[PDB]
Amino acid sequence: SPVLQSAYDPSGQYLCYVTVALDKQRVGVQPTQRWNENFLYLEDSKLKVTCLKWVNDTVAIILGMNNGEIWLYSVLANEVTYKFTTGNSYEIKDIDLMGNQLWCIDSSDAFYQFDLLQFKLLQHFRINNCVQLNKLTIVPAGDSVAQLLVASHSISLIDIEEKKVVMTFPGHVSPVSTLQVITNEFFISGAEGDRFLNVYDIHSGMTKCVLVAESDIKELSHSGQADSIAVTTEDGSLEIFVDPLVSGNKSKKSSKKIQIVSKDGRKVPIYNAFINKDLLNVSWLQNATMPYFKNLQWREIPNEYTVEISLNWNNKNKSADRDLHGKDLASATNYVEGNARVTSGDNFKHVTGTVTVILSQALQSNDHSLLETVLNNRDERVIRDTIFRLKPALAVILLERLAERIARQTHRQGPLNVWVKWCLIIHGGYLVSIPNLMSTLSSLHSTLKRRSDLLPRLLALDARLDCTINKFKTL
Amino acid sequence: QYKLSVVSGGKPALNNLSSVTGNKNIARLSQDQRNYIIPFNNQIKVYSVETRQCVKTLKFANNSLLSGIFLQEEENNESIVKILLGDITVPQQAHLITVFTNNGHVIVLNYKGKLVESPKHFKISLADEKLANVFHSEGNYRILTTFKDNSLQSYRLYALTFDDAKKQFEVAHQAEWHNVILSN
Amino acid sequence: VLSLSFSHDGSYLLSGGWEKVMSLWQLETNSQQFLPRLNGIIIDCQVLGPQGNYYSLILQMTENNSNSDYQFLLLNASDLTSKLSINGPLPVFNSTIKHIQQPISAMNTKNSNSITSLNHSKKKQSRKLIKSRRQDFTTNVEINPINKNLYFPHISAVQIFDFYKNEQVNYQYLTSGVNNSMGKVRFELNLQDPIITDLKFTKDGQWMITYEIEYPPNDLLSSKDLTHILKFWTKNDNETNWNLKTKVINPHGISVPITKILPSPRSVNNSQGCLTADNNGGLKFWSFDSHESNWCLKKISLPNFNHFSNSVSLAWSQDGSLIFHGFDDKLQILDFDTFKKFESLENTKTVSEFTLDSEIQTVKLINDTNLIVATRTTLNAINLLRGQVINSFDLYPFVNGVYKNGHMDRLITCDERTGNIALVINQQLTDVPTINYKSRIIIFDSDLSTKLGNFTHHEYISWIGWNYDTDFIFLDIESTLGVVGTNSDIFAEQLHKLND
Amino acid sequence: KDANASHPSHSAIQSLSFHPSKPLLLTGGYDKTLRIYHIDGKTNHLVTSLHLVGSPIQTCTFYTSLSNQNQQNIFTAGRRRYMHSWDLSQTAKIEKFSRLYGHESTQRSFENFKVAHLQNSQTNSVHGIVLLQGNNGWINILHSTSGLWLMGCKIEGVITDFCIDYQPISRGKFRTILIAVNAYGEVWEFDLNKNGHVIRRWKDQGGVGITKIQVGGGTTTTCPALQISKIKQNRWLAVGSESGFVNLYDRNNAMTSSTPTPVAALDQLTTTISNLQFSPDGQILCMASRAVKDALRLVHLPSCSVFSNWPTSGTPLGKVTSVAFSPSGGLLAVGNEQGKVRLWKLNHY
Amino acid sequence: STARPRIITSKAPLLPQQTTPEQRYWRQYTSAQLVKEHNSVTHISFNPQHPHDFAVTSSTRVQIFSSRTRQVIKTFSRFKDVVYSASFRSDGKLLCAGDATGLVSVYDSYNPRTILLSINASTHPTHVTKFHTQDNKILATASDDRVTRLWDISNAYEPQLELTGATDYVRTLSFIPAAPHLVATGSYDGLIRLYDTRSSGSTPIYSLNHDQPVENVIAVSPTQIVSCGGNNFKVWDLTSNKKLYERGNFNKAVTCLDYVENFDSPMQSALIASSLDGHVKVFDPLDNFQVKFGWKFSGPVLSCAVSPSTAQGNRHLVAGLSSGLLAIRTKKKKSNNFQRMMRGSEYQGDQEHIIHNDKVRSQRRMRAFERNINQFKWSEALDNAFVPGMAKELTLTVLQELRKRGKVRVALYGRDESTLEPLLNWCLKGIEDVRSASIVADWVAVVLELYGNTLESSPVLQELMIDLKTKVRHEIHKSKEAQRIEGMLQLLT
RNA sequence: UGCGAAAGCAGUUGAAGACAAGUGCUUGUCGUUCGUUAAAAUGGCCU
Repeated sequence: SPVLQSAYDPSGQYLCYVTVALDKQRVGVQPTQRWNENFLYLEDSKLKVTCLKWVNDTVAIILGMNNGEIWLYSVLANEVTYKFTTGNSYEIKDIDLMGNQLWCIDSSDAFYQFDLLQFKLLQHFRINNCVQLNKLTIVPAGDSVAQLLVASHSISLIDIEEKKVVMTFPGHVSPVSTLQVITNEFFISGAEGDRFLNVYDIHSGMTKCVLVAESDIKELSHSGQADSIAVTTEDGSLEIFVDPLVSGNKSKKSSKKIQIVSKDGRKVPIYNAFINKDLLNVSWLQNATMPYFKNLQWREIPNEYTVEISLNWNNKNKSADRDLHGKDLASATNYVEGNARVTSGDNFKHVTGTVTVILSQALQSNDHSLLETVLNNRDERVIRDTIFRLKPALAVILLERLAERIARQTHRQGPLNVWVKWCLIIHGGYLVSIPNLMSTLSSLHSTLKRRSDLLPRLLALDARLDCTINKFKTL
Repeated sequence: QYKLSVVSGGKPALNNLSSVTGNKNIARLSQDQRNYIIPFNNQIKVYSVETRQCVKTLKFANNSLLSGIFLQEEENNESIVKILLGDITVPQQAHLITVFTNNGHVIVLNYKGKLVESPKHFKISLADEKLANVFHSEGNYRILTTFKDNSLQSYRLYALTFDDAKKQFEVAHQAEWHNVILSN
Repeated sequence: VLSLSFSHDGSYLLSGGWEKVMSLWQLETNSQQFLPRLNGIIIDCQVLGPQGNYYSLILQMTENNSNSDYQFLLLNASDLTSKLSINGPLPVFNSTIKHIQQPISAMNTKNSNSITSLNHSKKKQSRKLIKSRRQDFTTNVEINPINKNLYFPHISAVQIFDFYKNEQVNYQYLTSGVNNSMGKVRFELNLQDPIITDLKFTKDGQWMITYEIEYPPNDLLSSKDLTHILKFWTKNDNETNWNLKTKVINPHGISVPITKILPSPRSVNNSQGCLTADNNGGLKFWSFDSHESNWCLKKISLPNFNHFSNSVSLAWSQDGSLIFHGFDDKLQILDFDTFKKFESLENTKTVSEFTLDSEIQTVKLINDTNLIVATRTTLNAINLLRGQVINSFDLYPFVNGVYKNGHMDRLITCDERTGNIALVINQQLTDVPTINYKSRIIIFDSDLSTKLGNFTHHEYISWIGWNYDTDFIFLDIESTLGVVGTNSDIFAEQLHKLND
Repeated sequence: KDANASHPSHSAIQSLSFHPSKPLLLTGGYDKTLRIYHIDGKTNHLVTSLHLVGSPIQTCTFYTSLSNQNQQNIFTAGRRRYMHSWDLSQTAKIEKFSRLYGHESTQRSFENFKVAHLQNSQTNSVHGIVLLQGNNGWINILHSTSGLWLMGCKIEGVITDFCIDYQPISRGKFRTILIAVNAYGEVWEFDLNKNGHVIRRWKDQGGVGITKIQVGGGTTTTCPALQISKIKQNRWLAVGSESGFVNLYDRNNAMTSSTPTPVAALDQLTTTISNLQFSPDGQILCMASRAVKDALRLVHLPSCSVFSNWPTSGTPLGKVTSVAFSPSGGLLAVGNEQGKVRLWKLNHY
Repeated sequence: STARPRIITSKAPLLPQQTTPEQRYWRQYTSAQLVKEHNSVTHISFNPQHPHDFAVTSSTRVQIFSSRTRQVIKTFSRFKDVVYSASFRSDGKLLCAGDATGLVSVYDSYNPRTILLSINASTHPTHVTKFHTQDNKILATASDDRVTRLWDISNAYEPQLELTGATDYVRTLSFIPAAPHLVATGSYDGLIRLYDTRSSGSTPIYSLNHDQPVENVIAVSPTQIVSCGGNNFKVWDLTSNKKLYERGNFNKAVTCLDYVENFDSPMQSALIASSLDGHVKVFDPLDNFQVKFGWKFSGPVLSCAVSPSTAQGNRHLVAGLSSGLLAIRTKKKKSNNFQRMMRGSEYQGDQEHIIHNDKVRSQRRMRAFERNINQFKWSEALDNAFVPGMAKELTLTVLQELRKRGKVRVALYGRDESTLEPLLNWCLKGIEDVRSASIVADWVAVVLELYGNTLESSPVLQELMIDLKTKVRHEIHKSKEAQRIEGMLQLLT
């Protein structure tokens, strides 16, 4: 993780996170309920934030600092309003506050009570048997802050006004990470590197329950009357135990489990959820440090939820003004023609020594070699007697082949013209019989209509050629 | 039952009834260079520059005052001469606009808000002649007015300011030219 | 030169001609880098950022000699790319609207003005529209029905334009001309690009068919003959570039104007066919050869009428049985299966040949039941249950020579469930007509007897069509599309807003 | 921990860059792919990648404008005829300066460039300029928000490198100077404020084949300014040859005398100097060579003496292809041919 | 802005008989070579499995030709009298060959020296010897003994099952794709006989009449069989037992037949039929057997085959010709330091957050006339249009759109006799043709209306204009008569 | 210019004013007004 520390404020609208940047730590606050470049850089590279706490009359947050100091920072003006000091120089292991009394466990194993409004180091002690210390919580004893809990690897409760340790519950093997007072009587410890949370009673001083988590625990937030516990599991997952304080019934598993995942399946790691009555507010780091949040409602979430985010993993860069491709949206397009079918408006499709035996063979088959040689024969008496000896249906197909040949070779038009003319002359009657004459003889119709369209320009140009030839021919 | 109404408007109506001056554009980019204001023939649209869409329309048909000003259909000739961004009656409260039409009306409007039915409208009197241009450095504002007694017009140059009262506009004569063929 | 404008430091100058390039001269070495093609002459250019980020420039679309077609441009400066292009609906009216002139050029051609000609021609237009009563400003508009996008055929190019978003969405060139390859300047300005005269959509939505006539440049051997072209275009409903699928040269043979086009009703080939109707009287019927993949003739009808009439209108029975083909002073009803007229075997005066008083401007059918004809003098309504005329109405009061032939077809259409719409146009005067205008719409029921609506418009109306959501849209002079139809929160505001 | 560690490059690192205000790093190679890493010490993560298709990279520059302090750009360039300009949350705003105006015959490739501010002087408005090498002596200067051509300066011979150095004049006034090294050694110093006019020229003593000139000690294209009051004139000048030598001049005395003596002449490396960076406060010169493995040396200035105990024998360096120095935290970031950048902290800062 | 429009080359409306698509592909099949043979070849059989080889019989000689080298490979020549049918197995391993003495031999193809299993059929000749396709080990042979047999090639002492009921000279048999147990047979008396073989087989399951003597039968589906004999052929739908189609557009009798499916073609399926006249004509059962293409090999033709659907190489079409001729038509198909220095170039952006290509993609190059009309030099556009080897379409294109720009006089001012003359030669050809007569009329009209006096002065332009005069008169004649025939035809309608 | 078809058939080119040139005189021009249906300056298209 890149975020060294975090904390929600109460009422879950502003997350304070502290993170490093070219090795000078900076704190920074964000909204979460629907930006902030109002960071706070530390100056030296040798003081680090060691504890965070919010306090509710600006909103201010308290930075227990590795120097041996306690900074109080108003969030609005980026101003460290006041730096209380301990008298000494040791990293402030813990900070807590309730009302106006700030307590800090110093790494001289020592307890300091400061007064906020008075801005003054009130009291200053150490007690026996609290050998090293790591975490602290002052109890809700009403308004009076007596008899607070401090924990090394093993929890201990101490009474202030006589500064004597009153009780002691079996702690953990590792040092405690999380330690919170969950009810009037119950409090949870939970130890770093352990997947376990112990739920103790204060008065009877024995374990009420143990809550396990499917992986190691990293953070913890808890709802109103201990109705809900949302534990941030360091694999990057979020377990909520629903109502852990009622009744095989010592080790409770986790009820619901929430993961977060991008579209293409990549896991994304949650850190530091926040919960309240029916409203869970998770977090994750979207780009390399920037945090993104989400609300959701867990009473009606299903049991194992993989909430999804769209994360622009490999997308293709579209520009707004540019098109899908290269063109830009103030361009007219262009007349592209390509492979359209281009056609006229007269396309009436879809609406005694003869040779007649060779001709009729070729026409019943399609022998272009043989039609070739018979059309090569040229003299007109042969032509007329041949077409007369031909059967008439085959002469219709003769017209078809003849027309195709004229249109593709308009230099043949003479001899093929006498062929088509004599054919028409002889076998006219059958053509009168046939009903859809045009829809058969499109090709002849098309060729002849084209040249007949063409005529008058040729005539006008002939006149103009005659003009110039006469002009320089007379002189 | 059957309803006739206007839905789509068209033309942008370039500053043509000038027919003289060489800077025909009226439409003006914002100060924060993020949105473009186009004066259409029957509305004003606000285009976001970087997303190339229309993020707001300002319809004279919907506003009762604006239809009374512009769309009195017997005389369309109330026609926008200039748009200015920051509001004139107040020094730097923003997102407002002051609109100057052909016959000395200034309208104070908004965008990125809601056009509540109270535009701050003021009228420049003193003008038997016609507004031609309004343009400014800081503070002191200048007015050109087309004017007449060759079939060519005359230009008159005025100095303009405010604070006299909320509807009062100081105008003082500064210059004049008689028959202008071109001006830029 | 139409625009000159400096940069801020005064070392670059932007220049602005008819020649549609935009030229940047750098002044220290008189060097330059233009912007070759732009859709129209640039009437103003300007440098608008602090540091010269954007150049805005107003450009005229000067092809259309009937309006004033501006387009606003805002060019991103680094890239020379259009960060904004702003535009209105651009129809082409019949001839010029109220006191709108043309820009200034070197010569006076049919596209611009010389100087002399500018002053004189402004006088001429003002006088003409005061005096002569003949005037019409009627335009063609189609609606792509699946998209409900208004297709305005500008000359030689369509402008696809929806009206809900008012955002002009495409501008497509639909004829090989000199459309972009150049900028015309002088005698080049005296040239002419082929005109999209008609455009129609099959009811399917996937096919448009268009008719556009080709002009030859003057003073040639062949400066006389136009060449008319039909074209069949397609698209998928996702894509926006209409593709050309069949170009037909010379429908009905040489030099004959396809002056009425009808898309087919869905029954005949799932609405994939069309009628093309000439001015001599001829008919043709094209549809989609589907074993091939293109369009063809299927049915013809060539009557040699020696005579010409530029007013033909037609309509198709919804079952596809028959075709009303109204022609000059005439209406013939045709059997679809034959392209021959339907014979009265009853002989009970259910004849196929109705002769009417004036020319025929419009023939429609509200259902299978009523046929409706607009004639140059009168509006007639006939019912085809029993062959009797039902109603008539007087229009020769308002329609004298006010429109050319067929533009009443584009004024009046019919909704295909309920009723019918008619449109009347007046100009105002005190003591000789002025240039003001005012129209009135009237909605009639299918009986063509009861007036379901009588509304007024304060400026001239140019075209009506029925948007397929059972309403009507109408265009205008002033280009508007009108519709006819039925601790915690105090803390919040601060973070949201946040020498020596 | 290695800055690339999280997303390993596919070609050699060609040009690194630290952002002048935030804690970012930028890397690019012939891989065609900008990568912006958020820099911690422990973890170094990806803020963003971008793969510009078909186009290489051989120079990347972050660029924060000096008046606006929001116009933050990245400029990238390879052996092509164009420059890309990426501006700075889900999709990218990238232009490409493509067209030089009257005259591109003087440059047909955009791969060698720098960016630097400039003042108008008739109004006190400061804009980018982009400086590009060219064909025979030509340096072409473009305005940087709108790609226009400003001015072009020809040095004789052939160019081989060029730096920028700024001079202050009054509050609201600076003056930028362009220094161009011929590969025979003759330095020309144009100034840009009035149109590019030769302030002076002096010869590098010695210097048969020069690659790389760089100034330092003040404000540069490698540690730039953030408001006009902070522009400081550079105290040192260094010139690095392709034999291996590096001459080192003081700016006070070299400007005064106009054919000066190098204060110190370093020869430690043996192959062709291909990087010269000064530290942002100007006390370390790191002179490095692209050409054989482990050729970074860090020089303490003013005493001009090579630091003797780092880099050692085991310093994992490889063929050093690019180097950067961090603006504030005192970090050094080196990138080689395998494509891995490694990152050190000079602990004094 | 806009990219510049390319010039639309002038496509005039289509004339009849246009280059059909199918014709494109089948006319690709070209590069024919001939091989003389000893005697009239009979049967050809492409190896099915790795389809690169084909067998072709002869007189007493079965040859294996190759495919990628189109030469001989191997020769089987141990046969006493002339050998009649040769066919590879399904899997490709074995070749079976039946000869006229009445014995068949099946032996390992590409291994001409292992006469691996010789089955003696009837003492009458066995014209047809085929391997079963669906199974791999039953050799279905025929005979001229009017009785065909299904031998099992494991034990060849007795026909495992027999099919009889012939009338005269069985010389064709076949199997069916989806059915394993149906055998179709074709004799010389019409009468395809369809046998089950799960019953006694002595009687056909049903017969299909074919009045004239059939000579080939091909299963072309699980449901259609094509029967090929006499002048035409006929395709039978088999479940409904009725003939669908019948196509007969040959001259003499058809001889052989082949059907091939799913090769890379616009035609999904093709059926090539061969008809003893040179004519090998190729048809298709998705356009209802309408003739698509045809070759005319010289002599009469006995067999044809195209290389199979899994050719993966250069495909072939062979036809074997009754005077001993094969005609084959075949359609073909640094330093390591340096790289580690410059190793990015082939990345193509796989694991990156955003990917941005905006490179322009290269058009094809512009010709010289398009360059001159891009850059407005009209005079050199026209001179660079009249080129010796330049497409008639292209000259018509530049003349067209130069006229469309409306710069004919402008493109023509500078000229003299020698700058004119090649235009006149082309105008000769242009008026000669019909698509261009309009446009060349425009151009020669202005040459006259502009350059008459120069035309007086020089003598050679007189030569051209006299000759163009006679040409254009003769063109009056050709549209003249062509209008008269429109009169002719209009009377007959 | 009106009618009309793509044809074509009908119809139209007026004064004033001022200025310029040549030399009161000859012609012209027009960022002028009434009155009818009323060619030019060596200069051409980005990557």
